[PDB]
Amino acid sequence: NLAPLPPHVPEHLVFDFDMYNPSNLSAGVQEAWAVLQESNVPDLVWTRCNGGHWIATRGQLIREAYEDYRHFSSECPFIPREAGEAYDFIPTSMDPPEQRQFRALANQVVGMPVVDKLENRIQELACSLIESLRPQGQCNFTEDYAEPFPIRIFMLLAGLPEEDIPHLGYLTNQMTRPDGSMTFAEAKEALYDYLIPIIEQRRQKPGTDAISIVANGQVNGRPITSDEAKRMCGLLLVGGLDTVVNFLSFSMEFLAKSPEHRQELIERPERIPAACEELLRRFSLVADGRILTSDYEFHGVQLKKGDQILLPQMLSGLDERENAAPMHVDFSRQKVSHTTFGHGSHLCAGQHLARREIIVTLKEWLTRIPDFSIAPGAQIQHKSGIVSGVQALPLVWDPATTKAV
Ligand code: HEM
Ligand SMILES: CC1(C)[C@@H]2CC[C@@]1(C)C(=O)C2
Ligand SMILES: [K+]
Ligand SMILES: [K+]
Repeated sequence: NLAPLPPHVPEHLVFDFDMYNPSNLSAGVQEAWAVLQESNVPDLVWTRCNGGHWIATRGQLIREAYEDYRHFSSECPFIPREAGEAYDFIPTSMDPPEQRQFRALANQVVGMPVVDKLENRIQELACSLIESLRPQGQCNFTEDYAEPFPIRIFMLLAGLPEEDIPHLGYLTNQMTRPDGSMTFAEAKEALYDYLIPIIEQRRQKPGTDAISIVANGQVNGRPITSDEAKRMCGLLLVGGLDTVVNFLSFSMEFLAKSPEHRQELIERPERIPAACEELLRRFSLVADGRILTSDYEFHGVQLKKGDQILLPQMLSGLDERENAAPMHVDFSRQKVSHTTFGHGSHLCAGQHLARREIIVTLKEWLTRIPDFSIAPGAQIQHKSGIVSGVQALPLVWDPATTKAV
């Protein structure tokens, strides 16, 4: 299902990669995307899939483009174009300098200070979920930990009821890995109709939750509007429910297959942060992009005003030009080069929360359940989109080899 090749695109640059269903998905999603970095593929290519768009395949190009917001605007950051145009989240649908005052407020609510605020709840919940699973000797990790652990901490941070998780998660999934059951526009308006009354309630009677803080915050000297508060809160939801949730499954799938990597962390837990970095590199999972604000020649390639370009955050750290043996997980890498949390002005505002959830998960899981594996004969299926994911991760273990703390 290819869109007609636009007249300005040389055919030697054509490579029909489908970011929502890559040909090589069975081998793993990161492997499926890494075909873009084989010798037969140029640095910057055009796919006719999903409406037609560019893809930069090298970390150097991806970083350069994310840095140069003048040519590569965030106004339409999603593929396909209908999704990008509908996408109005704050601050991600804005360029500098407009982005600035909204970013400060985002950081107030999901940045470092809030991690330090919630540290104990994060630790408490991980221990609680894991201890509860430990004597079963089995679990479906996606639904049993990967989802409830980060999502409940986010609902806690946002003061929203856990009753709304299955609903919210669904709409959020629709914006990252669409079912086809609803357009991006449908999903957004569903999420907005959920948020709107809550925000109004909380502008009238301010709480201490993230939503109250955003909705009563200040930008450009004035009160934030109800619409703006909604557009920021919408993004916070997506980040809360469809990032770390997916990442945790990739990591745990890997660890289920590598006993030596597990023991490495169990014996020297001070290496856990560096290991988190490496896993974030190897199992990077995000791919959005930008839109050309004008005709622009970029590394020898003529880009036209209005062209969309996908700038896969996932690819930079997999680029062999940035990391030798990129598909190998190596906790001792002197430098873990990646752009897993993005690059430029829109660098992830929630990355400290994310790292915290990852590091707590690694430590607390391996403490109690050091020895586990994927269920016998189970086939693990990855899914691809703006944020990549795992359909299910059946794990098994002998409870005799586990340990309560
Ligand atoms: C493994 C976990 C995560 C990954 C890989 C990730 C990745 C990213 C990336 C690549 C961007 C930049 C998008 C762009 O440049 O267009 C971004 C932005 C953002 N993310 Fe994260 N994210 C994660 C977790 C979270 C969490 C838990 C939150 C909490 C709500 C969050 C909140 C945000 C916000 C608010 C922005 C916008 C910052 C701005 O536009 O100035 N993220 N994220
Ligand atoms: C691309 C992202 C990972 C980043 C945070 C959530 C996400 C889906 C966005 O809309 C911005
Ligand atoms: K390439
Ligand atoms: K838009």
